[PDB]
Amino acid sequence: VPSLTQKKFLCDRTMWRIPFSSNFMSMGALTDLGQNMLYANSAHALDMT
Amino acid sequence: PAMLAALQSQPDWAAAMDRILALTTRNPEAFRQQPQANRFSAILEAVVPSRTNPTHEKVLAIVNALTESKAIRKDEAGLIYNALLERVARYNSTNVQANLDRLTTDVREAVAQRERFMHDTNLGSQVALNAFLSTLPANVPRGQEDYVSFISALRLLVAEVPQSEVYQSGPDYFFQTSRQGLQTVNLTQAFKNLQGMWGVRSLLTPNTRLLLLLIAPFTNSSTISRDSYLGHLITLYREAIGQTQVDEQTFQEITSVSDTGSLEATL
Repeated sequence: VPSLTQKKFLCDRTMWRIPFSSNFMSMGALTDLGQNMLYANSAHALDMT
Repeated sequence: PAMLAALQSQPDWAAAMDRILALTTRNPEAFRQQPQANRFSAILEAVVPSRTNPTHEKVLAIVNALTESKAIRKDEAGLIYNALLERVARYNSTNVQANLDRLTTDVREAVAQRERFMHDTNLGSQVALNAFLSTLPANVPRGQEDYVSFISALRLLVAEVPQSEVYQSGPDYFFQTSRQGLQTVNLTQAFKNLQGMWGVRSLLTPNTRLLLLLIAPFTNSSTISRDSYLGHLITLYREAIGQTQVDEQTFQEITSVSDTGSLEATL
């Protein structure tokens, strides 16, 4: 009888990251971008959804 | 004893504003390339240097001095250091925090005496001997006055062999060492058995013979003449020393050519 594929993606014990750098990568700590808003006593405000 | 405190702590500002400014020689293009985090954590240093607190350092510049001369043993500079710090962390003030500074910049400089202490052995060689020579009999022995030449050769020996040549006063009897090893310990209150032959022409216990053999090298035409025994022996001991040098080089040569062997037809 006809098929309507469903499809999922279990993942357990792993915390989705979103590393915050540019080439969303990992080239160190004090990651690229971060390094910018260093000295500059600047201030901001996220608001993810 | 200070740079050992410098080279145990304190990881400059001229060398920092000489590199950020790019005024070095080898690789001027060094500070420019670092991540823009470092270049903003080394520019705000040679623009407004951060103060320091030097106490520990120069206090560690005093401990490393004590334990190198000999007070506070090597294994106690963890109680001495804390005690000194806490004392100087109580009564501190421009008073003490300076009185240190002088102590630390003088103890490393007033080390010349210490150097002298080990360059004429004027710690246990001449102060002791020039004490023992004051315990000798009067300086007018009956027989001869070759006495003084011998007693001066003794001082010259002690002054020109810094190796150790310590002069103990191991109780009533002052005894001459020939080296820290001490395998020629001759008793120097037991040559009041030379205030006998000081002037004549088997009564010498080798102890006296040991002293003669010990100084002989440093005698020339001094103890002199055929002043008996004391004269010759000194000359014969010097002759034997020369022959011993000869035989020493000979034996090294004859054992480098190749077992008793040489030891027989050398001795």
